[PDB]
Amino acid sequence: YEYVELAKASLTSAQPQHFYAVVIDATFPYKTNQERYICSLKIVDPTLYLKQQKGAGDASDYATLVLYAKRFEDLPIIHRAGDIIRVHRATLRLYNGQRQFNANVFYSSSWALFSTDKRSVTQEINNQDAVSDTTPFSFSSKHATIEKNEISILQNLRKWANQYFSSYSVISSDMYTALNKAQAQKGDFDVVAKILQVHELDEYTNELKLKDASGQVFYTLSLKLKFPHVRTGEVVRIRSATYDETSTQKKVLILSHYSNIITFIQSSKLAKELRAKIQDDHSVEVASLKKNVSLNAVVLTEVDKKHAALPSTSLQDLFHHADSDKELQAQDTFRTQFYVTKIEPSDVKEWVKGYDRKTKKSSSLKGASGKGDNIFQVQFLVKDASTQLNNNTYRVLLYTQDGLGANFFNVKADNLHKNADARKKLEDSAELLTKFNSYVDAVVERRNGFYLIKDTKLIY
Amino acid sequence: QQQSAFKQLYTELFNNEGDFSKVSSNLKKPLKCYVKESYPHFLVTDGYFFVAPYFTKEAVNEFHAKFPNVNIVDLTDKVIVINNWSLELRRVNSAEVFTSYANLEARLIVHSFKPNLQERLNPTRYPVNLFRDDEFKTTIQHFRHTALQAAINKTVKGDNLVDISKVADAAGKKGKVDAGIVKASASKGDEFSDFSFKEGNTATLKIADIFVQEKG
DNA sequence: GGGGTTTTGGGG
DNA sequence: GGGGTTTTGGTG
DNA sequence: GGGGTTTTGGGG
Ligand code: NA
Ligand code: NA
Ligand code: NA
Ligand code: NA
Repeated sequence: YEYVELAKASLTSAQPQHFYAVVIDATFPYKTNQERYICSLKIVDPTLYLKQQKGAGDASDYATLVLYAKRFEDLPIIHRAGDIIRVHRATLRLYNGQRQFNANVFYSSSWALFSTDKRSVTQEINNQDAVSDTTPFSFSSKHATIEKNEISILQNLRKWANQYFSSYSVISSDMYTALNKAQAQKGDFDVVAKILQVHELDEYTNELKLKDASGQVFYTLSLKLKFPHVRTGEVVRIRSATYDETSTQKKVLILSHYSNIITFIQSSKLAKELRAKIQDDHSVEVASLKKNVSLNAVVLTEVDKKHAALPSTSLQDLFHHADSDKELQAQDTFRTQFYVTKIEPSDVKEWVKGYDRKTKKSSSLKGASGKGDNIFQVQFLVKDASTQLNNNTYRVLLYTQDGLGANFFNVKADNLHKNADARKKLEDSAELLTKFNSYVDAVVERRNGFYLIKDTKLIY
Repeated sequence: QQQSAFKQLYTELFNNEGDFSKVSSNLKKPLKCYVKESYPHFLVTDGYFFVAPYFTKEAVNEFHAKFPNVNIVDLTDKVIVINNWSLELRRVNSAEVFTSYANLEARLIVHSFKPNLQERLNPTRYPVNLFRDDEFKTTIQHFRHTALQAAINKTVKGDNLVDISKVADAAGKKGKVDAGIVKASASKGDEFSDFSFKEGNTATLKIADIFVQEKG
């Protein structure tokens, strides 16, 4: 197998050519008719990656790759820009001024994906190590071969890929539209924004809260199975999106079966600058709290920074599998999300009780200080996406006698029967917690079969 | 101002406890929609979303009477005008019915529709399943949230708070997490169903039967 | 044998 | 090929 | 022609 560079590939031979390249863009594999699947992508290499810079505007130059197949599973799923792809038996031709490589996977063509970073996206999600630095994490057909002479080509192209993404934006301004100009687009367009929030709308759908350089916030639905790599605080490129004219309560982007959401490799200069430049926005949440009914979700809490890297566990696993799952049985501290359906005791004034640390008993302060140290004793009845349809509600405790979750309400425990200020703040919080679309993101510690909130505080 | 006629109609229906008589009257006017598909699924669009109309055995016979040279299962890419229709809520298995969400469905009951044969409609966006829309999904979740909250506040009482001693001094104490499971309502099964709206009932034809009635 | 492809009947 | 399925009609 | 396969020389 002889590999040729993109710019040196023959346009006349019309013969099968092979090559190595860096993928900067790609749609999702989509079906066209009753027997065809397609996947279009943009590739670059040392010989083709930038347009005549002088009046070009540092715009990126690239070749296109169109892979055809009879089955969905014979096409590559690009989750991240910056990775490398190896193609065999592709034919090149000029399509509207640019080099278009075509390959029929259903015939004799084949492809293989190589991770530019230490691990592939899928491997990062599962916390797996790569077999080796010469092993494809994905490829067409039942087999894939890597000759010794290829190692140099692969290793070099990786070094180049990192220099390229760290020195240039790769995804230039001409490859996407500003979110605050989305409504001016005739049809579909592309986006480059930071994921400010990942809200689990249901069993199979995630709702992404996006914000780009224009400062405009948008929401979009992202299926879990299709885009399992979405992560808060991360920057992604969305290929093919439309402005939803039917959404009045909030700005919504519509994606198609061929749309794609792609992250960037570690060395990405564009991703690095955007992660720092684009800052979280709560204007949408602040405004929604003024409406009786908000169609926008609002996360009222935030967990301590030391848990930001902790994975979440659904209520289903927390209350239905925590005593039968080997993995769940080994953990005592978990992170989860849910919404409060009801708060007990009903009387907010009884939320703070007097506690006797000697008899392990608590009592009402309606009789004053004659009960001991003041503590919070609140019992939340919660529910989530994983248990959205069942006839259950789950108890999440907020017992601070031992200091767990003492600052949850941003209000130090006190006699709510006498401290009007403290009582009023908690009453408002109570209305916000039981209000539709309000959710809680908190860490909990398992104790004697119950979950107690800790290292979590309201942010409203 | 809502541009999608279907979204606005179905939204109000849900925001009005499935009571079709409480929905704006200025919205119960004839509906001229494009037929995206006709088989195996008959789907019509309003220029933004597509919904599945449910024809009554009467509606079809009337159709076949005034239009003998027209087969319903072949109206794809054609336009129709539903002069007499109604909306009602139904409990379904969203895992099997893609035109629903959270085991709930707002059905467009068609009583009479005229096929404006060969009428070209204006270019629009690609129609999407209304039950897959972000806002409409949220609207439905709000519906269940209200029903769930009313049921829980009626079923749960007495402030049965876990005795503080159970969570305090838990060194030599072990417990099962299922102890935190609380029944939301007096529902019969393991699925929440304590809704206040009265599930609409109306005999409708299966798209398959109408297929045989026009080509055994 | 049968695909895609063009070899359009025949290799290994 | 900057696009439109479905035994897949919440990867397609 | 050449795959994978078995057809092991020949269809469309
Ligand atoms: Na042959
Ligand atoms: Na042949
Ligand atoms: Na052969
Ligand atoms: Na053979």
